[PDB]
Amino acid sequence: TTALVCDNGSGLVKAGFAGDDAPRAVFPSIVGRPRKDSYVGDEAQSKRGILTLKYPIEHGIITNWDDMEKIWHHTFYNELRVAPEEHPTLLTEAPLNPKANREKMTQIMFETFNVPAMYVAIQAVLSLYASGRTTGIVLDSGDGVTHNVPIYEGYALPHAIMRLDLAGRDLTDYLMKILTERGYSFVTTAEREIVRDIKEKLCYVALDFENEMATAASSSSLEKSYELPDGQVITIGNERFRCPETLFQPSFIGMESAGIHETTYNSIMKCDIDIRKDLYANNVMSGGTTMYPGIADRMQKEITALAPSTMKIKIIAPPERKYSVWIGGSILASLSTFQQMWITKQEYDEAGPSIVHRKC
Amino acid sequence: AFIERPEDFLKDKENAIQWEKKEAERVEKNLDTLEKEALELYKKDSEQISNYSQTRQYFYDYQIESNPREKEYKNLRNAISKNKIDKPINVYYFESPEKFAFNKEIRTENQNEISLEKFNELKETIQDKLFKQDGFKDVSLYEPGNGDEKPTPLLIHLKLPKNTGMLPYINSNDVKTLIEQDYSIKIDKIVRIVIEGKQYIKAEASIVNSLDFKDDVSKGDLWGKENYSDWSNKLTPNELADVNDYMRGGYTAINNYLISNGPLNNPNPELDSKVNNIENALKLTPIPSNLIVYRRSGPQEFGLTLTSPEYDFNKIENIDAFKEKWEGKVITYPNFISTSIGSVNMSAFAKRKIILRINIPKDSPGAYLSAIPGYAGEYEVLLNHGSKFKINKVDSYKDGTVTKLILDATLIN
Ligand SMILES: NC(=O)c1csc([C@@H]2O[C@H](COP(=O)(O)CP(=O)(O)OC[C@H]3O[C@@H](n4cnc5c(N)ncnc54)[C@H](O)[C@@H]3O)[C@@H](O)[C@H]2O)n1
Ligand SMILES: Nc1ncnc2c1ncn2[C@@H]1O[C@H](COP(=O)(O)OP(=O)(O)OP(=O)(O)O)[C@@H](O)[C@H]1O
Ligand SMILES: C/C1=C/C(=O)O[C@@H]2C[C@@H](CC[C@H](C)/C=C/C=C/CC1)O[C@@](O)([C@@H]1CSC(=O)N1)C2
Ligand SMILES: [Ca+2]
Repeated sequence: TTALVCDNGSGLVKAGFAGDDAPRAVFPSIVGRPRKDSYVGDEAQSKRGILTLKYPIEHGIITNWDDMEKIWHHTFYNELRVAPEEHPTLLTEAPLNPKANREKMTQIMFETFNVPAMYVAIQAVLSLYASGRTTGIVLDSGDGVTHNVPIYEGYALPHAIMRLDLAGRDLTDYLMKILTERGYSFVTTAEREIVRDIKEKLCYVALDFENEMATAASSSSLEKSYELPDGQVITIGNERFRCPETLFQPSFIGMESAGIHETTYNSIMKCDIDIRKDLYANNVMSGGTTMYPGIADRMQKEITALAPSTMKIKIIAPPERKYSVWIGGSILASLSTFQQMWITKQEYDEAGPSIVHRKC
Repeated sequence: AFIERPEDFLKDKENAIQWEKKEAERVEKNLDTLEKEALELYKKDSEQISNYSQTRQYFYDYQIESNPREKEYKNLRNAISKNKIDKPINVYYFESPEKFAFNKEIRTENQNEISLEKFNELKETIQDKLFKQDGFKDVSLYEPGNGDEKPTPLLIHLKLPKNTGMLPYINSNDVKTLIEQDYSIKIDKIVRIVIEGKQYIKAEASIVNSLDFKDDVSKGDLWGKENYSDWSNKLTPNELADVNDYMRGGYTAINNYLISNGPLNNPNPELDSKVNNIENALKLTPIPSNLIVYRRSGPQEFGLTLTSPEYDFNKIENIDAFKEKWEGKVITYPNFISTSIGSVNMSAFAKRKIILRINIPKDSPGAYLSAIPGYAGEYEVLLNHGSKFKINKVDSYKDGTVTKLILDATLIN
């Protein structure tokens, strides 16, 4: 019958049916065992006490297949509520996913879940596709990792892919850190989900970080109020933007890597010069962690100031962004001309797991 | 007048000059336009030019090309190798003993006299050390005597290999020799000598060849693949599974377990059994030749934080402090130690301030990890955990406004 799109991130799982315009199933990528023996999704947060939480996906690479399994399993039956056998299945994957994972994704999908067909698309690519393009550079930033992924004509360009271990997860920890340095105290694993919420509600990237600091230090206008689950209220000030700033200045968090604007120019520059023009004018942003008001305009400034003054710079950041890798998945999987592109079980069962190697 | 020069002209200025002019005349006739022009710019401006060629390779590739000074470097490089030597030769130049990591002071300007005391110190600070040598320099072809400039008390007698590039060139009235240093230098023997009734130290040095790709990460990659491609596979059914563990995106677990001692404090056979192989992965095909590699390192590895004030090398006291603490000393790494075959900067560590330049002896524990595909694209060489490195020398260069350190080190093991 109807195809399937399951986007596997390190924090969230985004899952649904091809052709819809938003994932029906969006739930945390955690598996819980205890010291009877297996729990997934929410009814594993619920549980947290009797059990120990593991994140099967780390920095967007799959690190424990046994838990993924549970993950994928829950997904089909407890979440989407269909059967691996009646539906073909599109899956996403991080850039620079090693040949073995891709390979192992196949068997498991075929020889376990037993799906007539499947496909695997790089994440940033789908995300670029959902925005009608097939050449450009994607800043994809999720819960455990961010990537600058330069793409030309549908193909990601591995030599120039830029990777950075710093995402919303880290940006929450730091929010927890400097909020604490302030009066408040955040300690539990279930108190974090609170700051995580503040971050999503209240942070924002400053167009020019210093003027923000000084406006903050010399007046009250920037101060938002938050309302804790029951009763009490916290107040937040320059934290509101010191947090996402990390992205541009990882040093905030003790990292000495380049920031988001610099790794973009860096990635663009490892690319054939003929194509740089198109990268600059097709900078697509995607991922939970790109959702900060102000983020597009800062990238557009920080980038403007690194590139040749004659250069034309365009920073594309749609509101549908947070779930775009999924959307491009659904578009792709629903496309008449794509149907003769799956890897079918007859495709697998016969020729090996080495088939998935689909550089078009 | 020699038909073929000797391998060492020793004290015989007159023949050396007589042969080098003849040679300078020849060789100059083989330079092309860009080459001569290059030479013509060296004479007018050699200090700034040499400086550039010392610390040229540490910037981003695009900062390297976009340098107004790099045009000249490349041209002078070419010129130098245009004429590779005959057969070996011995050259003479003065050093500052600073260069050898002897920060004290042999004996000052007006003394014509050298302390037995200071002398023994020196012998001790440079015995069994390799010291990496980089950048253009002028050298002379005979030992100085009465008449020649003698600017330091330190005189280096160096045996250049059969194939070295060497440029003898006229400048107003004397003959000069230009070379591009590219090797490390062992001092075999230092002796006290006298010249014009004055006392000077004389160091006998020889070149230990190691391969050094510097900024030519391509050259480097070919090499790397040429050795490590059949390794990608050869690595056997249980090390194959284990290998893909540090090279599974996240290393701040596998290192962080080794740093704050996991092994005999916190035993956890879930990673020990990983290690006893991830270690033999590197031990599968050990390094096929003396290889220089570059590690960009962060403040922890040298007992500091990002925020420590003694990490601001824009202030020399902190350098001087850094040197006292580290120069001469040998540091041990509990972690698998993660280096690249090329000196270029990069986004992953754009802002790190300590470059570790490591000579690795032939036959040591490691591997060109960047020989797997997919994984591919940063020219990585992995060095086996529990490695110890000898820091022979600390240098420094400005990178933008930020001052960084280049640590010349040898892996002992
Ligand atoms: N650093 C390089 O020159 C280099 C070349 S390739 C490369 C790659 O980039 C990624 C980043 O690697 P990395 O530099 O984080 C490896 P590493 O994990 O060694 O460094 C991580 C952090 O911990 C600190 N640290 C590291 N080793 C020690 C130690 N022995 N004692 C105390 N503190 C320590 C460092 O200063 C740094 O802040 C890796 O995937 C690696 O493969 N890095
Ligand atoms: N408005 C918002 N502002 C900032 N961050 C947000 C916002 N909404 C969600 N996030 C963050 O986005 C992250 C999840 O986004 P996403 O699902 O793209 O990552 P992932 O795919 O789960 O993991 P990764 O992409 O790193 O593999 C979480 O850290 C979450 O807090
Ligand atoms: C449906 C939903 C998703 C969500 O909010 O995002 C996710 C949820 C979370 C899993 C933790 C527990 C089980 C789930 C709590 C969910 C509450 C309802 C909201 O993994 C994050 O916490 C990561 C880790 S730390 C951080 O900063 N991000 C972001
Ligand atoms: Ca993701």
